[PDB]
Amino acid sequence: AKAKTRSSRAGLQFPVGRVHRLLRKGNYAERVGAGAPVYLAAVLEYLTAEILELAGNAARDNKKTRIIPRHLQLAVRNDEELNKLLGRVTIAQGGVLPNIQSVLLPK
Amino acid sequence: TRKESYAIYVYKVLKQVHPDTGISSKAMSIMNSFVNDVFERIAGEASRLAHYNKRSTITSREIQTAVRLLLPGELAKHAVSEGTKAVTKYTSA
Amino acid sequence: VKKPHRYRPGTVALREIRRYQKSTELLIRKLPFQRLVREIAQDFKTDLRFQSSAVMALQEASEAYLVALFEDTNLCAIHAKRVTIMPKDIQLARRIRGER
Amino acid sequence: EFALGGRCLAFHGPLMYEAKILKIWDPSSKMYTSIPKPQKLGEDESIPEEIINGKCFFIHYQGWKSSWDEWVGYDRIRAYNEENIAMKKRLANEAKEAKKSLLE
Amino acid sequence: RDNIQGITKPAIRRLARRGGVKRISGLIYEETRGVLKVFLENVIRDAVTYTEHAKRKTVTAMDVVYALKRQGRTLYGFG
Amino acid sequence: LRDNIQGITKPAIRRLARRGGVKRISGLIYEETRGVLKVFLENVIRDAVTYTEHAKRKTVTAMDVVYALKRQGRTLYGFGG
Repeated sequence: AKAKTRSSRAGLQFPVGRVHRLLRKGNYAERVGAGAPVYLAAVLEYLTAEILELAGNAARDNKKTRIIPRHLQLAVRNDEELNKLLGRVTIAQGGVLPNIQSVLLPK
Repeated sequence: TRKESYAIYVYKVLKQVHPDTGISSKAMSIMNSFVNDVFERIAGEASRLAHYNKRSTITSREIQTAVRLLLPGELAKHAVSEGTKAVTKYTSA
Repeated sequence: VKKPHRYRPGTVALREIRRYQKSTELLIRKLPFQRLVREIAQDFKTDLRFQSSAVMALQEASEAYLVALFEDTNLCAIHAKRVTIMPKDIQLARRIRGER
Repeated sequence: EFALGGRCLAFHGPLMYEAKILKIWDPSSKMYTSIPKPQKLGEDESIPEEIINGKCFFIHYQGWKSSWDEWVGYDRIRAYNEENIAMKKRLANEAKEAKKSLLE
Repeated sequence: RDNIQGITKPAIRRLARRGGVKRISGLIYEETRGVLKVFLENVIRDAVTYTEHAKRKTVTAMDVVYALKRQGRTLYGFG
Repeated sequence: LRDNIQGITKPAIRRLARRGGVKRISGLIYEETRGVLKVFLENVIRDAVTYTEHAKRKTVTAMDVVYALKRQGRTLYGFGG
C-alpha cells in the first residue's frame, strides 16, 4: 500500500523515523523499542511548542514579526522551569534580563 | 553534501502556535542546537538506565523515567502526558 | 555666572546600565580580542589557523562568563554594604564558584 | 589675534573665556569666511543687527559644549596675548574673592 | 605582544555595566585581565587538543563548542 | 511521620558548623539550615525513588542513592561504586 509516516500515525510533526535511526546509530543500547522514537519525538515536539509559544509572545511584545535570539533568551530566563532546565546554557547574542539592584537606585 | 536539521519541523510547530510569526536564521540555529542537546541528554540517560537494569533494549518506559528525572515538575508531567497520548494513538492506529 | 551643566556622580552610570542591559551586541573590540586569542594559541601549538566562527564563539562565551562574574562580584560587594567593587570581591566570587 | 581657527578671548560679564574662531564676519560683503571661504548668512546662521555691521566672530568656547557657540562681535573679543591671560587671572581672582565674600 | 592590554578599560566598564555594576575600583581592570586570561587558556587548550586529534591545522568552531560543552558551559547558535 | 526536621538539634548544627570552621553562630540560623537540608534531601530522594520505581522494586538501595547523587553532580565514593 501507500507509505504512511509514523508521525502521522502518532499525530506528530517530529520525524519519528529519523529519531529511530539516530537512536539506533547513537550507540545507546543493542535494541530499541518500537514505541521509543514516538515517545521521544512527542516530548521534543512538546518542549519546542512551549518555548516557541513563549518566544512568539515575547516577539509580539516587541512588536516584531520574527523571533530573534533576544526573544529566546528573554522567554527562557523569564520562565522559571525553562531557565532551570537551561541553567548552564549560554545563548549567543541573547543579552541579559534588565535587572538593577535596589541599593544602586538614586535615593 | 546535504546536512539534515530540524528547521522544517520547528517551522511547522511555530506555524501551529503562532501562525503569523516569522523567525530569523540565528534563532532556528539555536533551536536546532537546543533540540540536539535535549535529544542527547535524554538518550544518554535512557542508555544509562538500560545498562543499570541489565537490559539490551530501550523502550518508552526508559524514556518516561529519563524525562521524569531530567525535567522539573510541571514540564515533566505535561511531557509525560504528551508521550503517553502519542504512544497510545500510534499503537491504536 | 555661567556654569556648565553636568550630572551628579552615579547618574550616567545608571543610564549606561539601563542601556547595556537592553542591548545584546558584543562589547569588546574584535581585532584586539582576535590578536589575544592567537597569541594565547601559541604555547600549545604553532602555525594555528582559525575559522572566524571559532573566534566569535570564543568572544561570546568569554563575554558571557565575564558578565556573570561581574554580577556575582556586584552581589558580593553589596553584601559588604558597598557600591564599589574591588578585586577581593572577584576573588571571593571565584572562590565560592569553585574556580579557585 | 583675529584669524580663522586662531585662539581668541571673549568676555562674559565679569569673566572671560578662551574660544576658537570659526567664522570671521565682513559686514561690507555681508558674508562670513569659515573653515571646516566667503559664504553669506546661512539658512540657520544669523547675526543680530547691532553686531552684524561690525567685525563679528563665530566662536566655540574651549572646555564647553559645542551647543554654546556664539556670534561675538569685535566688542568683547580681544587679540590672544599674554596680557589677556593676565586679565583672565585678574577676573578669575575677582570672582574667587567675590564668592569668598559671599560665603565668608 | 601585550594583547592583554588590548582589553581597554572602557570595554571592562561596559561589561561591568551590562553586569549591573555602578562603581568600579581602579585595581579591578588587571584582575579581570588575569581572570579572562585564565579562562582563555582553559578553553583554548581543549580546543587545540580537539583540533590536533582530528589531525587538522585549522581550529573549527565545533571544536570550541565541544571544549565549552565539556567544561560545563554549553553554547548554542553555532552548531 | 510528622515533625522530624526538628530532630536535627541545635548542637548537631553547631557541630556541623564547627567542622565547617565557624566560630560565632547566630541563633536564627538553625531553621534556615533545616530548610536547606530539607530541600537537598527532597531533591536527592525524588530521583532515588524514581530509580527504585523504574526497577519495579519496593526497597530503596544505597546504589540507587549513588546514581541519584551522581546525576546531581555530587559523586560519592565508598558505597558500592
